[PDB]
Amino acid sequence: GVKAGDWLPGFTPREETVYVHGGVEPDPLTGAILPPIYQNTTFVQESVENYLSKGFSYSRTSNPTVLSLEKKIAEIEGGFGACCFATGMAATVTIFSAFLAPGDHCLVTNCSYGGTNRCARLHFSKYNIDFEFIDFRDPTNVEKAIRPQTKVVFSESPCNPTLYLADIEAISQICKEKKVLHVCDSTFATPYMMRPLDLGADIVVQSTTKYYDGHNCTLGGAVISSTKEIHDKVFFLRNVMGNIMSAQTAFYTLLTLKTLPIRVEKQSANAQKIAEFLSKHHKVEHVIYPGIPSFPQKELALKQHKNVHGGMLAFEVKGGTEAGIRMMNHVPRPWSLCENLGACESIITCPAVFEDRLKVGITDGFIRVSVGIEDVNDLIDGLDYALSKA
Amino acid sequence: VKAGDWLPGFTPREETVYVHGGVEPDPLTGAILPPIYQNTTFVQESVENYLSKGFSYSRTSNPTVLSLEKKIAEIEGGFGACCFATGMAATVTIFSAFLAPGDHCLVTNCSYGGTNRCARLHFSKYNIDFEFIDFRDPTNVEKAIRPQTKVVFSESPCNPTLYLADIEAISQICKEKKVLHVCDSTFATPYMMRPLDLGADIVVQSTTKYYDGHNCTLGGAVISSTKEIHDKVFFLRNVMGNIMSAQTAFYTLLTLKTLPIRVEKQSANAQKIAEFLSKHHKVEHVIYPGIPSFPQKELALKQHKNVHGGMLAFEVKGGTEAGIRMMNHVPRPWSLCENLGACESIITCPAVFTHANMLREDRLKVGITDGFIRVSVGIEDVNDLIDGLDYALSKA
Amino acid sequence: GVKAGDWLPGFTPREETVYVHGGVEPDPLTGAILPPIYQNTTFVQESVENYLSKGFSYSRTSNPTVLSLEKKIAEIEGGFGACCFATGMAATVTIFSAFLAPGDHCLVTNCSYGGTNRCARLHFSKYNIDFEFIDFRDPTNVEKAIRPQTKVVFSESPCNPTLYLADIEAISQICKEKKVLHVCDSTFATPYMMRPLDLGADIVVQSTTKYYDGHNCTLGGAVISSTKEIHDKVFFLRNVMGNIMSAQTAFYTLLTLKTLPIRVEKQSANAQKIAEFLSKHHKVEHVIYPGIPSFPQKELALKQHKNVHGGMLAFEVKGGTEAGIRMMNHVPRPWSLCENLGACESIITCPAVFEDRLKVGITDGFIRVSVGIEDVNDLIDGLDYALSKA
Amino acid sequence: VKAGDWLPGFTPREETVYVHGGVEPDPLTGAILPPIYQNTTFVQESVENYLSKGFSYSRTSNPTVLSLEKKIAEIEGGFGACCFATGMAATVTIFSAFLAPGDHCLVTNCSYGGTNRCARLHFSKYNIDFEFIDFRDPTNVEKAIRPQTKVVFSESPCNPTLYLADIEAISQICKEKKVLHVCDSTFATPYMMRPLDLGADIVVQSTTKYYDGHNCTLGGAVISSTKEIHDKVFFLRNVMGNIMSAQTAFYTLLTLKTLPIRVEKQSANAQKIAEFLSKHHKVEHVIYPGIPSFPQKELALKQHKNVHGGMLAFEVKGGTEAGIRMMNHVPRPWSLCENLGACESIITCPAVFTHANMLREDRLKVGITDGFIRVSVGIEDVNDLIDGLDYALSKA
Ligand SMILES: *Cc1c(COP(=O)(O)O)cnc(C)c1O
Ligand SMILES: *Cc1c(COP(=O)(O)O)cnc(C)c1O
Ligand SMILES: *Cc1c(COP(=O)(O)O)cnc(C)c1O
Ligand SMILES: *Cc1c(COP(=O)(O)O)cnc(C)c1O
Ligand SMILES: *[C@H](C=C)[C@H](N)C(=O)O
Ligand SMILES: *[C@H](C=C)[C@H](N)C(=O)O
Repeated sequence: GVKAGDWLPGFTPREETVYVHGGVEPDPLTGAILPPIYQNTTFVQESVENYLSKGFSYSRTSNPTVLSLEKKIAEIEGGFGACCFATGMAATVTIFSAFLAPGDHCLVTNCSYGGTNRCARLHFSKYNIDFEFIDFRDPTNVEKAIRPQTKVVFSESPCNPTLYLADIEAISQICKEKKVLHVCDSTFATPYMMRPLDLGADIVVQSTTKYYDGHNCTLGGAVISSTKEIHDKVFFLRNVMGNIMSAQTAFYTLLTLKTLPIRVEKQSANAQKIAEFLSKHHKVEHVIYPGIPSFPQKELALKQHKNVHGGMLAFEVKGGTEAGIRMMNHVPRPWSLCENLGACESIITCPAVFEDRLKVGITDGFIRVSVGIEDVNDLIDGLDYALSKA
Repeated sequence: VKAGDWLPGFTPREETVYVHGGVEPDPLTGAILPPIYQNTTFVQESVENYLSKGFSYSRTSNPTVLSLEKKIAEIEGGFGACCFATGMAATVTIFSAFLAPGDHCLVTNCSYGGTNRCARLHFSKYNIDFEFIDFRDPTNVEKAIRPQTKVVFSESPCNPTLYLADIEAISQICKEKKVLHVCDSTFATPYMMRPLDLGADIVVQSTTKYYDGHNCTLGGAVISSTKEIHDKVFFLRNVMGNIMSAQTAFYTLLTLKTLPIRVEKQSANAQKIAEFLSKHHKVEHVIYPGIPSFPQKELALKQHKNVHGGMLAFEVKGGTEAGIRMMNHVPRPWSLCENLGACESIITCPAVFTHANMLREDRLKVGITDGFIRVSVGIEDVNDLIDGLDYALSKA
Repeated sequence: GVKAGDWLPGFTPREETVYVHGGVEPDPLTGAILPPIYQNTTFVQESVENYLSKGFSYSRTSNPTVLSLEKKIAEIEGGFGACCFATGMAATVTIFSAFLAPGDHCLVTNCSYGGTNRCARLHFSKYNIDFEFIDFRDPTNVEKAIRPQTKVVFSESPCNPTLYLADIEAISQICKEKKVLHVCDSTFATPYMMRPLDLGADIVVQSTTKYYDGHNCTLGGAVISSTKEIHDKVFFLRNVMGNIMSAQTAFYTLLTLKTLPIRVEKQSANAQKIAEFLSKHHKVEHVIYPGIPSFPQKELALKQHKNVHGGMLAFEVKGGTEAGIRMMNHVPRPWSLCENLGACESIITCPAVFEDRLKVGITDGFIRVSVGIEDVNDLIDGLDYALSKA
Repeated sequence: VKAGDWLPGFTPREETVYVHGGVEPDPLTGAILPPIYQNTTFVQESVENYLSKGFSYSRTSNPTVLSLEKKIAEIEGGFGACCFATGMAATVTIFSAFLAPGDHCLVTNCSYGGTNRCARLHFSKYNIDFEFIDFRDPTNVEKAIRPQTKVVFSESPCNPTLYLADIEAISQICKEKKVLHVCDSTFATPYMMRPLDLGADIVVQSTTKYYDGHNCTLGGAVISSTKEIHDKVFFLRNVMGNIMSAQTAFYTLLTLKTLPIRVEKQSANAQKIAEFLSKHHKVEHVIYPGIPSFPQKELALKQHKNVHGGMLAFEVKGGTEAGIRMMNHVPRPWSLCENLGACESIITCPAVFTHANMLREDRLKVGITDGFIRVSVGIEDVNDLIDGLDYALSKA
C-alpha cells in the first residue's frame, strides 16, 4: 500500500532511473524536487548533548548537497560509500595519502594519467614510497611485480591517453589473493561502461570533471569505497586535508549526472563512426578506439565494456610531429583545441607539444580526441578538412 | 582558416547548433564556456565611447544572456531573441508590446492556463478584447479575424490537451490579413517543430520546461523573425525589467546542449508509455501524437520532426475520484508536481491540482475532462515508469 | 525558559540584529545557518488533498529562498508583506499594472527615476492612464493636483538624480485624507535612512539592485505592502506577469543585506566629506548633498533622514558640458565611470550625455556621484585630479 | 591619464585596496565585477600559441581565482597568493611542500585544532617530527630550532586561547637561523595584523572566517613573500588538486570589500562585550586583547592595528557543567555552532563540542580550561548580544 513519494517495495530501480533519481528525494521541508544548494559553512547545533543530531556541523567535513551527490555516486558505482573532492587529483592524492606510508610499495600502470604519474613520482616518492610503473595489459605482470611491501595496485582503464586496457577482474583476483588494495581510475570508462567495484576493485577513483560533469563546467573528484573501513579512512583524511567538493559543484554534478547515459551513448556512437572514418583515411597512420575491430585489446574490451566503447579515441597523422601540428592548427569549429575531455563539446589535443613519452605510446603527432554530442558529420567534416590541410 | 574558426560558407547541423550555436570561446581567456557576468553595471571607456563595448546595465542587456539569446535565435531560426525571467514574462511582454485598448487578439481556447488567466484577468482590463477559439481548424482563425485584430496567439501542442495547430496554414492566413502570428511551441521544442520555419512571426518559449529539462531554472524566450519586432521586444523588456538573469542564462546554455538527446529519450519513452496505456483496461482514453488513435495524426506527421515529444495525456475510467486515487498512489520515480519537460518524469491532474480553481463546465469545454491526466515523460528507464503507472492504475 | 535557537520572549530585536538575522532562522532540516538555495522550479505534492501543504508548488509563484528574503525585507521596511522581483523596474511596473486602469489618474514626481518616467509615459499611457508629473517638494502641490480619478501618488525621495526630497509624512496625510494610494520609491534612501511605511506610505518600491545589493552583483526589486489586501494584489499580479526574483538573487541579497547598516554609514560619511570638499572647490559650480548646510531642503532632510544623509551626491563643474565631459574623461581609479549606484565601488556619471532635461535640474555638466566605501582620501584625490584637468 | 586608470606612482589606501585591489573592469565588456569563469578548460589559439592567454585548465589556474589571489596578495603585502578549497588545504599544502622525512617543524602548542590533528595524525607518519611549543616567548622558538628545522608555524591570535606571538621577533629568529616562518593570521585578518610586514615568509589564511565573514563559503589562502616560495606553492597546489573554485572566489571577492567595516563593527562590539563580561559575577575569566586584563597587552598594542578583533573568550565559574548549561541556553541572535568571524555571532565551548574527542589533561595543558568558551562577535546590535549572554549566564 505505497503512496506518492514512495518506491515500490522489493523493486531495484533500473539504471537510467538511478542516474535520474538515485541518492536524491524531494526536500522533506518543501517537497522541492531538486536538492537545495546548502551554500553555508556551519550548521547550528540544538544543544551540547544533541551535537550532530542533524548530521552536520562544518562543511569541510560534510555538506548535505555533497552528501546527496556522494550517495548517488556510491549507488551508481556500486560501492559502500563515496567521498567527493574538489578535483580528481585531490581524490587520487587522498588515496595515496591514506593507504601509503614510508617503505610502502605501489604498483601503478605505466600509462596512467600524467597527473597521477607526476604526483606519485615528483611528490609522494619524497616520503620513501616506491612507485613502480609496469604494463597492466598482462595481469600476470602485476602478479609478478607484487612485493611484500606492495600496498596499492593502481590501475586505469581506459588509460589517458593511450586507451590501453587493464583486466580489472583478473587484477582484482590477483590483488585479493595477495591481499593488496586494488584502486582503479575508471574516469575514461564512466560507470555506464564499466564499474570496477563490480569487477572486484577495492576503490574506484573518478574525475567527475570529465564525464560526470560532461559539460566543461566544474572540477571534481570521487573516491568510491567498497567497504566501510576504507570509506571511513577516506572520509577522515578528506576532512583532515580539506579538499572536499563544494556544494555548488555538487549541485552542478547532480544535475549533469542525470543525462550521463544518453550523453555517453551519443558520444560513443559518434566516436565509433569517427574512428571508423579515421581508420579509412589515407592521411592517418594508426587509429586507437576500443570499438574498431583492429583494437589490440579487442577481446578485453568486449569482455569488460558494457553498452559502449566510449567517447575517447586517438590517432596518428602520417608525417610526424610537423603534420600533426599543422593538422592541430587547421581543425575548425565545432572542434575545440584545448585540454580536458568527456564533454558535450568535442575536444582535440596533442600531449607531445601541449623519449620518455614514446615508451608510453604517446608517439609523434599522437592526437587524443574527446568526442562530444555535436552532429557527427560536422565533426567528420572538420577532421577531414584538417587532415587534408596536414 | 586556422583553428577556432567555423569553416566559411558552412552551417552547423542541428545538434551541433544545440552544442555550440551563438557561443564562442572567451576572447580574453579562451574559456570554452562563456563566463557568468554576475555584475550589474559596465564601466565606460569615456563619454564619447559610451557603449563602445556594447553593455552598460544588466537590466537592458547582459553578455551571458546575450550569448544564450544568440544560441536560441540560431536554434529557432529567428532574427533575434530576448530572454525573460519566465515564460509568462515573455507572453506578458508580447501582450504589452503589440496590444492596445480597442485591439483584438485571437487566443487558442485550450491555451496554457497561465496565458488564459493573464489575458482574462489582467490585459482585458485595458479594454483589449481577447477571443478564445478552437485553433484546430485554421478557417476558424480566418473567419474570426476582425479589422482590430493585431495578434493571433497559437499554441502547439496545447497544454494539456495536446491539440495541434497548423502553424503553416495559420501563418498564411495571418500574412494575408497582415496580422502578427505568435506561437507558443513550448511543448514541441525546436527539435520537433520550429514555428518560425512555418511562417510564424514570433515564437514564445517557456525555457523552464525543455530548454532547461532539469527542473532547475525558470525562464522565457521571445524569438523574433524580423529586426523591427525584435527591437520592439527588446525595448519593452528593458522598460518592464523582466530580463533573465545571467546565472539562469548560464544554466540554460548548459542544459540546451543535451536537448536533442534528452528529447529523443523522452519521446521514445513516451511512445512506449502511450502504447502501454492505450491497452490498459482502466484507461478510457490516451492522447499522444505518436499513436494511431491520435485525432490529428495527419497534421502531426506533417508538422512534427524527428519525434512526437515527451508529453502525453490520458483519461482514467471512473472520473475525478478515480483520477485522484491514481494520483495519490503513483510511486517513484514519478513525481506528483507541476512543471513538465524535465529529466524527472512528472504527472499531474489539472482538475484538482492546476484547476481546482476552475468551474467544471468550461473546464470540460476547454477539453480537460474529469479523469484527465497530463504526463511529462523523463529519461528514467521506461520499465520503472510503466510499472509505476500500472500500480497507480491498479489503485484506481 | 528559552533555549538555544529561541529568541527572548517579549524582546523586539534591535535594528542591526534584524539586518543580520531578520526573516531567517537556521534550516530546520540540517541547522544550516544560512538559507539553502532552492534552485529548483517545482515542488512535489504529497497528495491531492495535501496540495500546497508544504507551501510551495511552482517557483514563478513563490520560492522558499525568495520568501525568506521577502520576510526579511518586510521586517526591515516595516510592512505587512513584501514581494521580490527580477528588477526594481519590474516592481514599479507591477505597481502600475495592479493599481491603474484606463481612465485612472496618477501623480508622479517630475524628478522621478528616468526609467519610472519612461515606463509611465511611453508605455502605460497607451492604456489611457494619465500620468501627471509635478513638483513633490511642496506637499500642497500634491494636494492641489489630486483629481477624483487619481488612484496613485508616486513619490521618490531622494530623487534620482536631482536628490530632491518629498515630505513623505505630509504627502501620506494628504493621500489618506483623499483616500488615494501613496507609493514611495525609497531606493536612494534605504530603510536605514528612511522607511516610508513608518511615515504613512501605502506601498514602498525598492530597487534592491542599488543598496540592498550594494555590491554591483545582482538586479532585483521589492514591493513592500502595508496591508494584506495590497500585498495579495501584488502577489497575484507578480505570479501573473512572471517577474519574480530568482532564488540565487534572493540568496545574494540575503547575504548583502546583513552589512547594509555599516555599508551605508561608511558611504554616507565618505559622501559628507566629499560633498564638503566639492563645496569648497573653486572649479565646482553647485554641490547637492542633503548633509551639507546649503542643502535647499535641509529642514526636510533633518526631519526625514535618520542616521545618515546617504551616499548619493551631485555637482556641477564650472564651464558647462565641455568641462564636465573633460572631467568625466579624466577621473582615475578607484572611481568607475558607469551607471548604477549604491555599491561598494564609487561611481560617477553624467546623465546629460549618458531642454526637457533642465527643468528637472539635470543641468549642463550635472554629475551624479554614488559614493562607495573606499578610502575617502583616494576618492577626493581622484576628484581633485579630474577637476584640475577639467 | 584618462578614466579607468590608476594614477601612476600612487598607491590605493587600505580600504580602497579591499574594494578594488587586483581587479579591473572586464577588458571585453567593462563589467565592473570580474565574470565567473565557471568552466573547466580554455581553448588554445594554436600549438605554438599554447598558454598565450595564460589559462588552460582550471585545476592549475582560473581567471576568477587569479583575480582573488591578486587582491589577497595586495592586501596581505606578499609577492603572490594561491587560493585553496579550505584553510586546512592551505596548511596541508604548506606541510606537503616544505617538509620531508627527517625534517623538523615547530608548531605552536595552542594551534588551531585542525592544524594540530593534521600534523599529528597524518604528516608525522612521513617520519616528520612535529614539536609543539609555547610561542608566547620567542626565545622558546629560538632554543628549539634544530639543524633539521625547516618550518616554524606560528598562529596569532591562537585558536581559541587568543595567545599572541611576536611575529617580528620570531621572524628575526627564523631569518637568522634561515628557517621558513609561516604564520596563520586567520584570527587577526590583514586589517589588524599582516605577518608579511613583520618578516614572516608565508601567511596562511582561512578565508572561510573573516575574508568571507558571511558563513557562506570555505576557502584558504597561502600568501608568499617571494617568487620561489610562491612558485613552489603553485606547483604543489596543481599537483594536489586542492584549488579554490571560481564561484567561491567570486563570493570571496564580493565579501572582502566590506572586511574593514565588518571588522570595525565586530571589534567595537567585542570590546563592549568583553568589558561587560569582565564584570559579570558568573564569569571567572575574560580574554580579549582590548581589555586591560589581557596578559599580552604590550604585544597587543605593539602588533595590532586599528582594532583588537572580533574574537574573545571567557571561562565561566562552575566548570564544564555550568558551561554546558550556558551553551544550551544562549538565545538568538546567537548561534551555537562552529566557524567564526562572520556577521552572525557564534559561540562555542571546545571542551564538549570541538574537543569532546580529546583527553582533558593536554586540553588543559593547551590552555582550554573546562568552562572555556570561544566567542566570535558578529555585527548585530551589541545590546541584543549582551542581553543574550546575560540570560545564558543567568542559566549557568
Ligand atoms: C582528468 C583526470 C584526472 C584528473 O582529475 P582532475 O579533476 O582534473 O583533477 C585523473 N585521471 C584521469 C583518467 C583523468 O582523466
Ligand atoms: C510553462 C509555460 C508557460 C509559462 O512559462 P513559465 O516559465 O512557467 O512562466 C507558458 N506556456 C506554456 C505552454 C508553458 O508550458
Ligand atoms: C535603479 C532604480 C530603479 C530601477 O531599478 P532596477 O533594478 O534597475 O530595475 C528604480 N528607482 C530608482 C530610484 C532607482 O535608483
Ligand atoms: C578555520 C581555520 C583553519 C581551517 O580553515 P578551514 O577553512 O576550516 O579549512 C585553520 N586555522 C585557523 C586559525 C582557522 O581559524
Ligand atoms: C503552469 C503552472 C505551474 C506550468 N507551466 C504548468 O503547466 O504546470
Ligand atoms: C575548525 C572546526 C570546525 C574551525 N575552524 C573552528 O574553529 O570551528
